[PDB]
Amino acid sequence: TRYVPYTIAVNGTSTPILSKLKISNKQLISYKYLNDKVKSVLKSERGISDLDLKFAKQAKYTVYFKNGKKQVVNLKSDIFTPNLFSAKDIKKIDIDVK
Amino acid sequence: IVGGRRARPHAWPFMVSLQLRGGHFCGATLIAPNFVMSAAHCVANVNVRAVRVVLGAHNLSRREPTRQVFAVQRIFENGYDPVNLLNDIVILQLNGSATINANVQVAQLPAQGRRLGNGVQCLAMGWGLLGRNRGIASVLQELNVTVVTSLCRRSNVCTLVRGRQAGVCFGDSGSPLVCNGLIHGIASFVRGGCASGLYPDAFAPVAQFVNWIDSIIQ
Ligand SMILES: *[C@@H]1O[C@H](CO[C@@H]2O[C@@H](C)[C@@H](O)[C@@H](O)[C@@H]2O)[C@@H](O[C@@H]2O[C@H](CO)[C@@H](O)[C@H](O)[C@H]2NC(C)=O)[C@H](O)[C@H]1NC(C)=O
Ligand SMILES: *[C@@H]1O[C@H](CO[C@@H]2O[C@@H](C)[C@@H](O)[C@@H](O)[C@@H]2O)[C@@H](O[C@@H]2O[C@H](CO)[C@@H](O)[C@H](O)[C@H]2NC(C)=O)[C@H](O)[C@H]1NC(C)=O
Repeated sequence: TRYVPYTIAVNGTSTPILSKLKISNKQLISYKYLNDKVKSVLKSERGISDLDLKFAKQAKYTVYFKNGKKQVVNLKSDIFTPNLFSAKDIKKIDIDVK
Repeated sequence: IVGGRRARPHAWPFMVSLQLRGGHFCGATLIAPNFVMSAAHCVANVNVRAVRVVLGAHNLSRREPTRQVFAVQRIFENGYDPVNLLNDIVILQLNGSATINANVQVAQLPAQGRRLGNGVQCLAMGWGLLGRNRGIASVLQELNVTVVTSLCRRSNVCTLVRGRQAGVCFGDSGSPLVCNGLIHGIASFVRGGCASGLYPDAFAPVAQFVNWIDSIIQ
């Protein structure tokens, strides 16, 4: 198991705590898997459900990889690239909903 | 690949597995003894040095003596646009030349600009998930698909298995679409999740890049 740092910003507002989400390193993961993990903390920590995201103006997260690369994922999109990647390469995840 | 069948061993000897330390993550196609072709989104965020290029594989769970393994020396792209998923193609130059034999062969590509019409019968393939909630395949999978022009866009080749929840899935990115014995597609994105039975799979249109591909590999 791997604990990935994440931050949540809702309507521009971010909080000062340090939080981590549990991600499996047992196999390579997809962005569909990561979406489910991101949506899990939006629901538990902010009361923002899957259907709430359908009505949000913007809902995204950015995966920062340890090599300095980044990927922006739109949580309102049902289009996925069918690739796998290692959870161990993730530096942090910045979650942003408006 | 969801809803497909096992390929016969080494039936598609141009088929390539791209691997990290954690194993298979994307497919590719051998297009010259020292070059493979994949999707640009597969390697956009990975370290080139972490990629192992595995040729001649069939069952990823076996130690197959047929295999030849290479590193990546550098990559070539042509206008990949991550926001619009346009030009989702990359060429990876290998640190050597594969030895061509029964199990490792170079694919054949179409002519520049060739377009496939609605209804052309093709074959998709790859080691991606066997189902939406399943693990990656051990044995290379293949799937009969049909080219569709509805629910597509001109920037892609789109394919569908009519009436069935079947299609490419995670780990199939970068894998070839074979039509009439030629590589017309590189697996690029799905819509509505894998194997929706509602929306076609989108492939990067290889025939639009043939002129470019030829200039890199010469
Ligand atoms: C071309 O590269 C291969 C592969 O190198 C391995 O995979 C790379 C991604 C990287 O992780 C390397 O550090 C790995 O070694 C070379 O094959 C390796 O060669 C070394 C030395 O002979 C050997 O000890 C390893 O076991 C080999 N690994 C495999 C998987 O075969 C190959 O030698 C390189 N060829 C040339 C001409 O440089
Ligand atoms: C399912 O697909 C196979 C293979 O499709 C052909 O080969 C692919 C590599 C690609 O080039 C496709 O565009 C081709 O259509 C079909 O197998 C062929 O079947 C015909 C008729 O029986 C036979 O003459 C060929 O030799 C077969 N080719 C191979 C490579 O085996 C198969 O018929 C398809 N089945 C259905 C129901 O569509």
